Amino acid sequence: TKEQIQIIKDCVPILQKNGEDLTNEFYKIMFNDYPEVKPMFNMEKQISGEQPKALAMAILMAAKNIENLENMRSFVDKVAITHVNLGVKEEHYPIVGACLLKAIKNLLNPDEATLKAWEVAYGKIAKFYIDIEKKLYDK
Ligand code: HEM
Ligand SMILES: [C-]#N
Repeated sequence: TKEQIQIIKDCVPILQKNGEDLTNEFYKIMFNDYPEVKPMFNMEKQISGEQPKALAMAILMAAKNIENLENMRSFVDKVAITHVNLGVKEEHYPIVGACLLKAIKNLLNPDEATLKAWEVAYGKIAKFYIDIEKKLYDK
């Protein structure tokens, strides 16, 4: 519980320094393996680096608040509008997780404890987004 939290915090600086590189790799993997999701995204925003930076910043936001995701509620609330408007479903979250974890393995080449810590954190972060979005879809 505590060791895993610290590993996620330790990764904040890594993401501050090369987060965009991680997310560039994430979108490469996802668009290659799951081309069906590509049209949901604006390619202009990929080419400019804006969306890679935005995702990296959202991951940073989650890592910073990993002990209490409620402290990113006002942030996630806003991202949820984009996701719901574009038809992001609960079932897309495992796709993102698989591609993100692979990107992490590729670029950070972490130890198993770090990989495990991100697998766990992602599940929690995804659940936070899913639950807010579910309300939007149903409310
Ligand atoms: C926990 C995982 C995720 C995080 C942290 C995340 C974060 C973000 C952020 C910060 C944005 C920028 C838009 C805004 O701020 O309103 C965004 C946009 C978007 N997200 Fe996600 N997202 C996640 C999962 C997903 C999933 C599962 C999908 C489904 C394919 C997805 C599809 C999109 C699309 C299509 C956009 C619009 C991008 C564009 O305008 O080009 N995201 N996401
Ligand atoms: C969302 N990327």
